[PDB]
Amino acid sequence: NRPNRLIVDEAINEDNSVVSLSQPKMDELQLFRGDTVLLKGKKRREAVCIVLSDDTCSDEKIRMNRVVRNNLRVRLGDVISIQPCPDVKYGKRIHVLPIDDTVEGITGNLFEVYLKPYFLEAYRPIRKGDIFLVRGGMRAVEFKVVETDPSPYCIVAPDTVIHCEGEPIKREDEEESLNEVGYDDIGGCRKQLAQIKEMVELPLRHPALFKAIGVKPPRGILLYGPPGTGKTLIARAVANETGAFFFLINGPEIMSKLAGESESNLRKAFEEAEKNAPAIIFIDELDAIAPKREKTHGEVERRIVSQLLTLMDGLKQRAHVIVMAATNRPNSIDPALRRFGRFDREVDIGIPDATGRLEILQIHTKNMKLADDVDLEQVANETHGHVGADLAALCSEAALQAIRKKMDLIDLEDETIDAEVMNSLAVTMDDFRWALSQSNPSALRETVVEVPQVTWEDIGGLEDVKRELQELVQYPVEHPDKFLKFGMTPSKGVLFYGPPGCGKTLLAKAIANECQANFISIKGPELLTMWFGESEANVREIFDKARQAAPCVLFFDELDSIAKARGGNIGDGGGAADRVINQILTEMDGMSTKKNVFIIGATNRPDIIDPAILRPGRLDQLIYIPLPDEKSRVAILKANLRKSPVAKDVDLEFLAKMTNGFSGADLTEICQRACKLAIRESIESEIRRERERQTNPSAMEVEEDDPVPEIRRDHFEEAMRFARRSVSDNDIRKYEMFAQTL
Amino acid sequence: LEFLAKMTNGFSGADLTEICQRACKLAIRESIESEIRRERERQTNPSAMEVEEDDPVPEIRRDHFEEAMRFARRSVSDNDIRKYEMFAQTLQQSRGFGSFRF
Repeated sequence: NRPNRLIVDEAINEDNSVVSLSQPKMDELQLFRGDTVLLKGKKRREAVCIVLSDDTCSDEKIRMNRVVRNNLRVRLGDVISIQPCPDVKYGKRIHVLPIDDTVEGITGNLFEVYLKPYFLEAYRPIRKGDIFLVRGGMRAVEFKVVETDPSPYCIVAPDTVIHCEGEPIKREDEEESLNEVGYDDIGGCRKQLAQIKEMVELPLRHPALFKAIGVKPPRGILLYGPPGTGKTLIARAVANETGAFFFLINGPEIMSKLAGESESNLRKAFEEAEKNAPAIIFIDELDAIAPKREKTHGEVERRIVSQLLTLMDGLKQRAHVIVMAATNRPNSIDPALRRFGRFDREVDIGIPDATGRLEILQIHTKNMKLADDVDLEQVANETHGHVGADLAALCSEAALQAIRKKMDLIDLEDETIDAEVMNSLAVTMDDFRWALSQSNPSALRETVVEVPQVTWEDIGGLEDVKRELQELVQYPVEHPDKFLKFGMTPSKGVLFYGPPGCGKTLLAKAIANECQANFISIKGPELLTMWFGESEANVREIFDKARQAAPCVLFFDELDSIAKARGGNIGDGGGAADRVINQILTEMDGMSTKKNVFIIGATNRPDIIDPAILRPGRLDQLIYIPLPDEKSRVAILKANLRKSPVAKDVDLEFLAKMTNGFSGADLTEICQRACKLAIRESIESEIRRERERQTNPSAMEVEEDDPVPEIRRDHFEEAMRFARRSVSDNDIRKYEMFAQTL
Repeated sequence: LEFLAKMTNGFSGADLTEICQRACKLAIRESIESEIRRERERQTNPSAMEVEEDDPVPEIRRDHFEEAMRFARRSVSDNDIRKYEMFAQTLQQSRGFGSFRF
């Protein structure tokens, strides 16, 4: 049909019960008097109402009726097109079971009252499955059979009221049992849900495609990744919408112990579905029944893993009843992915973003009145990194806490809890936010959903550094043909100068967060001075890490520290040192050439770390990402003092000019020392004042928040005099000249 | 290429590869997609030029290559390698014999 969807408005006819059949229904199709436009529904649902229509009188282009829309569960503006439907059955005689809920709670014989209105004025034709309006229960009747041995399509007479099974339906049929909190815009991931639906359909509705492709031994979908979340309970509202098949209900599996019988029934179900068309019934307690090499180091867990491998390698692509995401424990999942079915493909899982939080908030608002002016954008922003079951659970808890607080503050609510009082005392957006802050998501941290050690603005300046990072991001995505016709991409590796704590790791993390990347923030003497021998060992470890986490920007900062100047040319130690140096040269001369392995080293001198790479020998282009020069030490000290207690007169420019030779963290140490000295002075003054007050009730008091509530400029100058400047002026000029001449 | 060969004067093959890589990097950096498209950045026009530039090599002229070469070393120890090859050749000549065909 059409690729752009629309929404269907209300019916043109004012009366909802007047659902006039369209002229096209009787024109394109031979719509007789006893049949109307048969509406297709979800999970193999179909309903047609016998109503006489006059196409020659008035062809009203009205929309669907409200009752018809509710019964058929027709989407708003769905493309009403006739396509091949191979999942429709037929029958001869059926038993029209009455509603069990209407029988209970009715005074006297409810069957006599039900049959009184069933024969005449029942609003139901002569067929099985007709729902009738009942008083009480406040629930819908829509049940899906996971695997029914019999068929669901058969005609039934209305004059014979057949007895039901006697079991009332307590569960809310319209809703879904699983995915209670794990609900996002498309159920977590649109791509993953689409892939699951396609696997469920094509393997069950297009067996010819599988036969021509020849993948018979393929199991199906056994996903991982989203383990432990409400994605563990993501079976319903995705399979409930997809529905379930019939036949081959289950094995007996009733011994309550099932030592080897659990494996026997599992193998039988795996083999039975390979030649049948049963539904993919999600395994209840899938991790519990199948330890999957996670529970015990004995035989049960390994046996579970092996049985999972056999089932994934022993089931055809017809049912694929495999738990996804959290199938087994995340640490040791079942071998259903290790065997056929997920051994070559991953799951397109959507990350927890503000979209999932907003969808959960919308679902909650539809379910209950959160607030009159609930800031769902604020809720989504506060739980942007946490979306899914955690976000919905936290929002529900916050709303419940806010509503409870509002009800308690409104009155005692111990004699007559007014429904208007509770609904009006909605969970205020501020109150809900406060309760959510008091609450927590399932994840240990909501900020752990991104890779960001430092903000892009936290790294002061970095103008040419950010320029180089953006160029690397773009020319590889913008103009990759420009690089290809131009040859190869530029070499990596920066050489910073000055003191340590230059922010190279911080700037790299800032860029990676701005690039939504997990930069491999490498340490110092952790690649060259490798602990497993020569530098080649750590180089290969980093290569494997970058290949498994591409792009993992191997931020091998502090090349001067990376070398660590091992030395020791005596006996076998000299051999080890020479091997380490040669391995470092080899890694710098060919390594994992992907994942943007940029090593922003520290350049204490021209030969302090790898003079050959410092010369244009190893690096064809020693691309040092220049940063804009700022008094970032002054700004950092200002932020720290704001975090502490220094105010009033602060000759920050007058003092920072004395030692301008800083590398961000260089002057921060002096600031920290001055802050510590000021805090010690304040504590001493407080102790002296307390002693004076103890000696005499009115002797002394506290001057301010600190003995020096302003900047302890005297203490700062005293610390500076006790310490020394970072470098001399002649040495600084020589270093600047050396950097410029290169 | 003839001018490049004449300027090479039998420069080192590794040095030649390094010079080629340096010229390639200079061209890639000097690329209009890396320069002009960023320059306008779709402010009033998508790129600083209405039409794209040529291949990055065009036109990294003899100036860019000469600048790279002045930056390039190409400084193989001619005396040492010459002595090594000469010693090997002298040994090989001392190793050879006549035809000795009956």
